[PDB]
Amino acid sequence: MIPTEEALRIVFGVSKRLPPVIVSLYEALGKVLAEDIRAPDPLPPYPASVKDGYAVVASDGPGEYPVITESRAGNDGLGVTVTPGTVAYVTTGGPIPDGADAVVQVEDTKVIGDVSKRVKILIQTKKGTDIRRVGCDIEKDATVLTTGERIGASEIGLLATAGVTMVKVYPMPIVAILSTGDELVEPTAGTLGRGQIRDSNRAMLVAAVMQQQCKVVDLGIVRDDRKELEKVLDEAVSSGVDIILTSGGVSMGDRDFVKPLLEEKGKVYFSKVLMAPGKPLTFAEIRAKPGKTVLAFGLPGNPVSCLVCFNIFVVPTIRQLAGWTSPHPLRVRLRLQEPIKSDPIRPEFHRAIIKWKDNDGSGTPGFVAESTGHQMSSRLLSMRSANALLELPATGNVLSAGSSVSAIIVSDISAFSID
Amino acid sequence: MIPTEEALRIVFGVSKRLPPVIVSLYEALGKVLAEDIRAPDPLPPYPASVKDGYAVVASDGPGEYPVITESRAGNDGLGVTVTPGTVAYVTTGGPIPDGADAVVQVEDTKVIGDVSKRVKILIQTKKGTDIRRVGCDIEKDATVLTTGERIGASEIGLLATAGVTMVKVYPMPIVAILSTGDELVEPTAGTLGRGQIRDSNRAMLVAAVMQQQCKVVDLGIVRDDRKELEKVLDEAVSSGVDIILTSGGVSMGDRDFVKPLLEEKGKVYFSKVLMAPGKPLTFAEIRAKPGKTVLAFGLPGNPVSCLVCFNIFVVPTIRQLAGWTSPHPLRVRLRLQEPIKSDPIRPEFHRAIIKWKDNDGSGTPGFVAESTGHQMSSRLLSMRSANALLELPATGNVLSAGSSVSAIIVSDISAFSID
Ligand SMILES: Nc1ncnc2c1ncn2[C@@H]1O[C@H](COP(=O)(O)O)[C@@H](O)[C@H]1O
Ligand SMILES: Nc1ncnc2c1ncn2[C@@H]1O[C@H](COP(=O)(O)O)[C@@H](O)[C@H]1O
Ligand SMILES: [Cl-]
Ligand SMILES: [Cl-]
Ligand SMILES: [Cl-]
Ligand SMILES: [Cl-]
Ligand SMILES: [Mg+2]
Ligand SMILES: [Mg+2]
Repeated sequence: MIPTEEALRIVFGVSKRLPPVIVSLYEALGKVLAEDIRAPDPLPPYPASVKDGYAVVASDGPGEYPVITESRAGNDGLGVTVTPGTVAYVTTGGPIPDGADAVVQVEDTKVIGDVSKRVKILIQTKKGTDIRRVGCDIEKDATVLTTGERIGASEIGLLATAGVTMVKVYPMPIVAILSTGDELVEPTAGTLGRGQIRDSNRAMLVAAVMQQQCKVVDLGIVRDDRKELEKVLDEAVSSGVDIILTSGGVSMGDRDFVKPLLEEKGKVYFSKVLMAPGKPLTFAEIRAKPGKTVLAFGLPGNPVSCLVCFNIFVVPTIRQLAGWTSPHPLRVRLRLQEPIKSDPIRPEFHRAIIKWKDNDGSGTPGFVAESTGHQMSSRLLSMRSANALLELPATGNVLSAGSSVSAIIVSDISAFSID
Repeated sequence: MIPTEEALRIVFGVSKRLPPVIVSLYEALGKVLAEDIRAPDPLPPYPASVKDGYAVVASDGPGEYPVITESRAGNDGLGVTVTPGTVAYVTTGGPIPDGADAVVQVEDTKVIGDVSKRVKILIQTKKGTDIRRVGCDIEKDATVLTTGERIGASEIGLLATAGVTMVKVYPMPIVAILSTGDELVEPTAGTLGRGQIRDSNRAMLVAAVMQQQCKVVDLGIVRDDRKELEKVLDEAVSSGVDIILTSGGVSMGDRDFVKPLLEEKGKVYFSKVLMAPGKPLTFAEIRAKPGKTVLAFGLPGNPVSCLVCFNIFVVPTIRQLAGWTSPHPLRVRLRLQEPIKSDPIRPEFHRAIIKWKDNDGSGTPGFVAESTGHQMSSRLLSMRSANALLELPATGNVLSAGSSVSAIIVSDISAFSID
């Protein structure tokens, strides 16, 4: 039985980034860049007006002038030179005609006469005003994105700016998932027979892996039969998946075949971890027959222990395989809203609902946590709406309301419900 | 020109939750529940062993006993009664045979004899030990999930536990997106002609809306022609979308037709907002001809202003339409890592890269922010890797390094890179 920090170190050490692939622009969203991106031309590639108004010779100053061209896009005003004593109409983003060196916004002008257009410039501007010189936003050949950078909406915008519609990225791993147990029935089952429960772990893990943006291979319910489980594991290993997640069949039962099968097919690095919830957690590395590595997590059957182990150990593995340079979860410090009794032996991943408050109970703003109630590993209601796992050290003491603890954030911080 | 708080209030007031729909279990992930979910049977539905070991009569105490049945699942041990002086083998989750009232884990036992199985119980247990009574995790008819609750991995697990594979939820809105401008070319363009730039806003917004888990209707580049834009807007309004996002054609240019077209087709509530970056932002409500409401955001053309307006105004609208009870973004308080000059008029949404530190500069842990550099609205590099918008009030003063500010978190807090 090893501590969680060592189990994490072992997993990190074995887990290797996947080979990069080439994807389309919209397929690159959420993925980590596997190449630098350089701008092939400047932004703007022509001197561009910041305003709707008139391009002028700054030294002319206030006065009445003829409008000699109109420039909004493309070739508008090509071959026209704005000489002293003339102006040109411009819209925001419109090319500045040759000879003009400043823009006066339309609010500081007035159109004069009926019909040959004439405008009155009402201010004394300065050379360069309200003009974006060539490459002022992005210089030609500048690096706009680098290897190891995750692609979000702004990064897609930068790729589109640079004319990149096919992108070299690190792919997401493909994850196979199965449930084990003679007591399991499908979640479509209505009336349950004696000694049956619905398989909840498989759908829970399919959803958890879909939230990590990975493809899922659903291998269904497997019975507590060594030959049957070996066949499904052999089929999973040869299918091309990168990660296998099983649940159950990893405790001390006489028909728990996941750990001995993983010892036979590959290298098991650990089967037990010092923590609450649970204890059994097998991690193995299997070589597929040519040729590649498959990581296997023999997750515990208890629904809570299953999802907590997915959150602490599988999520950083998915991220490492997908090329994340920072795969660890966000850890914050927070104050307890109620007292919690800590265990004298097992450090606990206590489920909580956390929120940011203007006063965290100490007079200054901060996160605060509410427990989800009873933490028994069989009680999936303790995971309901939990957006954090409080890291409670094994002291045996009651942590009073208002005391500060470390907390792992397990669900979208941008999706946090406000206080 | 109205303040951002009033523009937000107006948007919230007009935006209505979409009618609920029925979806499959995996389609319900990310969606908000539109019904309560009750457990049709208890969990566990039979007295279940917490351990792999032996079910006993607690009052028997330590001694040697015959093993009269084995119980792992289903009908194992049905019709067998564990009487005083007998025991039954059990695995975790296995049904407790009639007459047994406690479980002794296999570690506190030893098998005796060769071959008729016999076991030695090594401890004095207590009635109820290591048994999950019927409904101890979930009682029959208990409410396991409620209306207004967002479905994540644990909630999918609870739906599977309760045998619910078709779920009543609030759907995501469908969003139409178009770009405007005679200066635009597709992002596939190689060498640019004079006065052209690649359309970056459309792909940026398509990606931003895909991150909000909404279906996208890509309506492409529209030119600065009033009849052409009216036709594309009429087609968008009649297509069945809930939200329309345009960008550009909303400043003071003589070919900016988005605002006058939105005034003609529906009700425009505002066209200008007091903020930095930018200023133009049209919001309108259109009635589709029978019959439903379509919300239109005439977003600014400047890439930064376009994405910031999407983040502050469109994201809470998507969430309100999708039935979120808490659609506002997470706001935290943080310390500046560098000095920032605030504007004397326009309150700013200053882009920053924020991280949680053990020491935020004041001796206690907290978030800290680094500016992304120059904040010009034409500079999409200022959005690069920005996970927050610092809310800088319009004071005209320099906010020194170490001063605290309010910050809107705009990207996954669970995806935050650690310090
Ligand atoms: N799709 C787009 N991608 C990049 N820049 C744009 C886009 N649409 C408009 N712009 C720019 O945003 C600014 C304001 O646009 P407008 O409001 O149409 O004058 C101008 O500099 C435009 O060139
Ligand atoms: N797919 C599943 N869904 C819900 N509970 C499960 C699942 N698989 C195993 N369990 C339960 O988790 C506990 C430990 O499983 P095991 O390690 O197979 O003994 C037992 O109470 C099982 O009934
Ligand atoms: Cl039945
Ligand atoms: Cl436990
Ligand atoms: Cl060309
Ligand atoms: Cl601006
Ligand atoms: Mg089992
Ligand atoms: Mg335009």
